[PDB]
Amino acid sequence: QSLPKFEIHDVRDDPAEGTMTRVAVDGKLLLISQYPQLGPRKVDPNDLSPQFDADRRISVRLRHVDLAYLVGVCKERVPRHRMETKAYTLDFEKSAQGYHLHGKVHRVASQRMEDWSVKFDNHFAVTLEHFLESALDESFGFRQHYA
Amino acid sequence: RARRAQLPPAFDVVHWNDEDISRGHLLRVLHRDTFVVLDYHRQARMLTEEGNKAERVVSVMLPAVYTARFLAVLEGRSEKVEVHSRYTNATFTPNPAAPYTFTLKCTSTRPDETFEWTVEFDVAESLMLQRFLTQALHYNTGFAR
RNA sequence: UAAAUAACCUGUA
RNA sequence: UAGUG
Repeated sequence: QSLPKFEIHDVRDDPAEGTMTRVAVDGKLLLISQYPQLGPRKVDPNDLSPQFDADRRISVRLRHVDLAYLVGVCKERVPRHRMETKAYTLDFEKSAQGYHLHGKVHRVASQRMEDWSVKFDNHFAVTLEHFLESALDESFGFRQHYA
Repeated sequence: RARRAQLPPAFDVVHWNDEDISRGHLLRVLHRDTFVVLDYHRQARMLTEEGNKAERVVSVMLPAVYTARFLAVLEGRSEKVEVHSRYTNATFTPNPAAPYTFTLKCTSTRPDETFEWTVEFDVAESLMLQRFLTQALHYNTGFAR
C-alpha cells in the first residue's frame, strides 16, 4: 500500500495471458497476489483506467513461520516447502532457473479452486531472494522499535 | 500496527495441538532491553472455541551475553549451550535427527516442583531464531545509531 | 492501483 | 504465596 513490495508487470498483446504479480509484506506477513489483465494494452500514458482486473485477482496471505520456510528453500535448508490452508494449497521449490510457486489457489469472490502456478526465473529469482531474505530480518520490528 | 511498533521485537514459535492438548505450547522469543526473553506459553483451551488460546507458564529471562553462544550453536560451531538460574536449567543443542533443526529443553521450578518442558525447532523455526538473534546482537552492538 | 467478512493486550515484583 | 490500567 506504501509497503515493501515489488511487482512484476507482464502485459501481453493477448489480454488473456498478461498478469501483474505483486509480492509485498506487512510486518511478519507476506502477501502474494496476482490480478489478471483486463482487456487490451493501454497506450495513453494519460489513461488512468484499470490495466489489470482486481476481481479475478489471486490473493494469498502467508504466515510468519512460512516466510521463514521460503528462505530455507532459497538456502537449500529445505528442498521444498508445502503449506496448506483453507483458501489454497501451494508449494515453493528451487529451480535451476529460479523459483516455482504453485498449487491450487482461488480468486476473490470464488470457491472454485483453480490450478495455479507462478514462476520466478533468472534476474527475477534474484530480486525475489533479496525481498525474502529482507522480509525476514525486518519482520521482527527491530528497526521501527529503535527508531 | 500502532502497537507492534512500540512493542518488544519478538517472534513466536508455535506448536498447537487441539487434537491432544498434551503437546500444546507457544514460545514468544522476544528481546527486551538487551534481554533475549523466552516465554513458554501453554495451551489451556482449544482453537475452535473463543477466548485467549494461550496461557503464559514460565518466563526465562536471558542475559545479553547469551546471543553469541546460542548463535554459536545455531551456526554449527558449538555442540550445545547451557542456561541456569535459581528457576531454570535448560539446554539448546543440535537435534541429531535432521540437520538444521534444534531442541530446547528447559526444566523450570516454581514457588519445589520441577516444571519442565521441551520445544523443538524445525529447520525453519531455527532459521527463524537464527535471524532474530543476529538482528538483536546487531542493534545491541549499536549499529542502528 | 491495495485488501476486505472482528478478537496469539503488556508491565509490575 | 499475590495483585492492576
